[PDB]
Parts: sequence; C-alpha cells; structure tokens
Amino acid sequence: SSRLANPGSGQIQLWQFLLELLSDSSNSSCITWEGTNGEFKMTDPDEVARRWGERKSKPNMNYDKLSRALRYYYDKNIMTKVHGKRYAYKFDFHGIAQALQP
Amino acid sequence: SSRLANPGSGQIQLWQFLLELLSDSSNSSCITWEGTNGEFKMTDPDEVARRWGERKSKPNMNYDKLSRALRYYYDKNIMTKVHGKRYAYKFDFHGIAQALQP
Repeated sequence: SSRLANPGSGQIQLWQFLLELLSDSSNSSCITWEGTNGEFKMTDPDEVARRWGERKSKPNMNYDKLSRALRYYYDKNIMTKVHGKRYAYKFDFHGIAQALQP
Repeated sequence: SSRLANPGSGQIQLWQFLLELLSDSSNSSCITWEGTNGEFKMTDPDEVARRWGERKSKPNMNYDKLSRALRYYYDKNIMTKVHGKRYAYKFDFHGIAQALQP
C-alpha cells in the first residue's frame, strides 16, 4: 500500500519524497536530518509542501494538507511525530523495510 | 556504489538482502529486528551466511566471509556493529536513503 516508486517520479509517495529530499544535504534549508537515526525536521514546512505540490501538481497543496497526509503514516509504522521539536518526525525503519518488498 | 536492486534478485547487495530477510518476521530464527530503530541481530549467523551464499551462489560462503563483507559497510555509512550484543548490527538510515537515489 506504501510502495516504492521510481526516484523523481510524479507517482512517488510522500514518505519516499521526503527521503529523496533528505538524501541531498543541499535541501537542508527546507528539510534536513536531525542526526538521531531517522529523525528529520522541516526547517521550512511551507517550502516542503510547495515542493510536494509541484511534484504531484496538486493545486493548493499547503502545510495543513501535508500534515494531514503525514498523519496517515502514524498507523502504518512508517513515521511518527517527534514531540518537543518543531516540525520534527522520525522514520520507522521497520515499516520502511517492508515498503521495499513486493 | 551501494545501489538498489530488484527484490529477490541474485544481483542484490548484502545490505538490501538483510533488509529483505528482516522485513519478513518468519525469518526471525536466523535474523530479526531488535526493536531499537534499525538495530537487528543474527540469531543464526551461519544460516544467514548460508542463505547469502545460496542467493549469490558463492561456494564456501561462511560467517567469516560474511563478517568481512559486513565490515565494508562501516565506512560507507550503511551499517555499524553494535558492541555489547551478539551478532548485532545497526542500519544507518542516512546511508540507506542515499542507496535509494540514482
């Protein structure tokens, strides 16, 4: 259900889009690794939502909606919110490993 | 250099082979998640090496050699050994995320 797409594809899912941005340190002004395995923070959440909007060509993509989509992963063992930090989330390797299986 | 292959492929790299086994809990008698994001343990290292040997059709694959190949990741920000535990290693999300990029 949460499935691997081709990198840079329009069909990519949000979890894998975020990993794509994280994997290039040059994006750190909008999204960056925290340092603690799998934790990341959106230093510019609106720019993250803008870029997700552009990838998906969804009009009116905004942080309200991105945060709704992000909420959907908390049940899927893909990601959780990090409490006490601003715009901070943590990937779950255990759900991510399955996402790479057929 | 550490690159994504097709699941179940003979051309798969060791890091992704291990994730494949981890992703199916039924393999826990030889290899299983520890619970702490990305940490895993080989409950039967010889059976892990046997299965890697079978995938790769390498004769005389054994734990000595697997542990040599595993050593190669400690420089690549893919994996490190967990000290104080038996046959225990930890994936690094930061190197794994790049492994999914072109």
